[PDB]
Amino acid sequence: PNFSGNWKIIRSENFEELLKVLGVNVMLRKIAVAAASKPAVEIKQEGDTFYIKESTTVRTTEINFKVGEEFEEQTVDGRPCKSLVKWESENKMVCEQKLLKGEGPKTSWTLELTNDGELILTMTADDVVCTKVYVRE
Repeated sequence: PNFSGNWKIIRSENFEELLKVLGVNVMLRKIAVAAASKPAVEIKQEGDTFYIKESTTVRTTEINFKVGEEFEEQTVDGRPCKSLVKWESENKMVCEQKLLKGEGPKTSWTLELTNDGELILTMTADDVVCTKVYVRE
C-alpha cells in the first residue's frame, strides 16, 4: 500500500463534537470547523518512513515518523504527545498517543487506504470517534 499523495477531503463526520468533548471552546471550534472544510493533506511515504502535512486556513501541522519508532506530535486539541505507529494490516496503520505532560483522555488515530483509493482517517478520544475521508488530487 502506498499512501503518498495530495489528499482532498470528501467526507467528515463528528469532528466538531470530538473537539467539544475535549473541552475546546465554542469560538475555536467554529474556526477549526470552518477552516477544516478546506484542508490540504500531503503524504510522502517511503516504506515505513512517512512525512505528513495537514493545512487548513489557520493551522498547519507536519510530522515525520518511521513505523515502530516513537516521535513527538500533538493531539487533535493541540496538546504535545509522544506517538507510536504500528501496522495493523497491509493498508492500515494505528497510532497510540501518550501526553508528554499531565493526563488526559486516551487518544489515538488510524489511517487506512481502501482498494478504491480513498484514505480514511479515524481519530478517537476515549469513546468519541471522528472519521474523515480523502481522495487524491
